[PDB]
Amino acid sequence: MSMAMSQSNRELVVDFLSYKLSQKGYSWSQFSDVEENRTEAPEGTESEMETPSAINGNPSWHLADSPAVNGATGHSSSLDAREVIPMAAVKQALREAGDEFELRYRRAFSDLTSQLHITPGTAYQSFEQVVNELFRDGVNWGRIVAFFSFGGALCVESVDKEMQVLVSRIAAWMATYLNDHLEPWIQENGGWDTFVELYGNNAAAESRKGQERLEHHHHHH
Repeated sequence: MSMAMSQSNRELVVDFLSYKLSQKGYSWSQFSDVEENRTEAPEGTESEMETPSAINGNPSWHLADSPAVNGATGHSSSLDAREVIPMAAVKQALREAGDEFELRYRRAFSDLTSQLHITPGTAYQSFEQVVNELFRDGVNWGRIVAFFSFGGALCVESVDKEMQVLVSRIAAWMATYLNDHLEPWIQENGGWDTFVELYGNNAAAESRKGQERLEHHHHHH
């Protein structure tokens, strides 16, 4: 029992909005939607300490003689985990999947965005309705990839002109809909791994092709 998927639904909704914003040049870090890490960066945690410059009664003693592990090495080096696999193949998988969605179809994203109109005021209300129709078929794999390019493009629709006041809210909507709706079906129908094997393609750049031509069927037969 060691599952959780903490940076698999949120980190993903933000990796798609940032990747798209890159095509335009904007950056996701430019906004952040947070408070400079920590509570709100109150200038009093690191790079300042709370000691004047001497205060006897503390000549850097703190023991300084631990048994290597535990005390020094432990808690800051021991414990081998590597942070497991947070996604990686899943991220690049959505990247190439976006190119396979902006070639045919045409409609679909134009209708969803038509029933929403992202702007100063909108929220997860209307976005939850249209998105509902998207997964109303049963959370299909093609419905998840299309849902990434739908909320993604909509995000750049506001940040494209320096209007991230609503782009952050867009990432929050896809986050609750990807962990409380697309997650249960993503595991009940295989898992983010199998889906990566479906569309998430590393970069074979071959696909049973890319080799001159060989012989469609012999010219002389």
